[PDB]
Amino acid sequence: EIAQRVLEEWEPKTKLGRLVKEGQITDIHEIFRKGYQIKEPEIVDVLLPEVNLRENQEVLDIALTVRMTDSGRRIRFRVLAAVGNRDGYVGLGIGHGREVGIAIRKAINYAKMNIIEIKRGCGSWECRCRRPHSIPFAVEGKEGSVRVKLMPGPRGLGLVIGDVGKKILTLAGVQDVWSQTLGETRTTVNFAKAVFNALYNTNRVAIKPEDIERYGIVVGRAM
RNA sequence: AUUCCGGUUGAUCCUGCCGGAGGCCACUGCUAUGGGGGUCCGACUAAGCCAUGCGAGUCAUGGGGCGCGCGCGCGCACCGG
Ligand SMILES: [Zn+2]
Repeated sequence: EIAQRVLEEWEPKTKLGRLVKEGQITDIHEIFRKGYQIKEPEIVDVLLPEVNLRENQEVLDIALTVRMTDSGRRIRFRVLAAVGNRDGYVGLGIGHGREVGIAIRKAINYAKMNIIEIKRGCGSWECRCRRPHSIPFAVEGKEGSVRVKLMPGPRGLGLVIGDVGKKILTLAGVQDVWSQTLGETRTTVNFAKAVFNALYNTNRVAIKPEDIERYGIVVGRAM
């Protein structure tokens, strides 16, 4: 379809982009757990073509900030945006501009560059299935004054959390969760970053080879 | 649904309080077709005052006796329980 449409008019600037364009890197999971740097959004546009669909591109927050000069007030726009494959890959970005379209575009680019993969499972006392509809164990996240704690829930319990957390977890591929919070949750940037870090910290919990089949743990895409 | 949103600045992050948004009880405005079930209706102020009528009686196989009809049968009150 549009693979030859996105790959033909792109000239790589970095070495990872060249590796991807030649064809030696072929799956999304081969770019993560090395010390690789990602400085091109076309890498992710090639390896995850689904992040380009407009239904996977939630725009979260738009703010208008002012800088004083003796002439007048200089206005700037700040846009916090979210991107994600709905099967375990998420990204969060912030973009500034002298107008709104420039800021939105820069936010989506920086969201594509900040892509992470997460782990999923069941882990609940009340469901005990082995299907990756939630997170497999409770996790913590912090940002500024905001603290977030996520806990696994049973099937059909849909996303008991604020709306920013709702959208981020929906772009993550998670469907059931309980939550607790502390701090200035009315500041959208800090709440969003704390939930992002909570989702990241699923990779920081040590597990034994017997837990992967008890909780149905899946790393990245499922099936 | 183990949930958040608005408000102190030229703009920002915090603390902290006020408000919204849910449910139950009492008074109340506008409006109102029909059935069923139920442990609903002068409790909050004055456990303030009350006109009238009803809310506790029964036994004639405990006793004597009066009346009405043919010793018997019906009825009334009295003593007694
Ligand atoms: Zn489950």
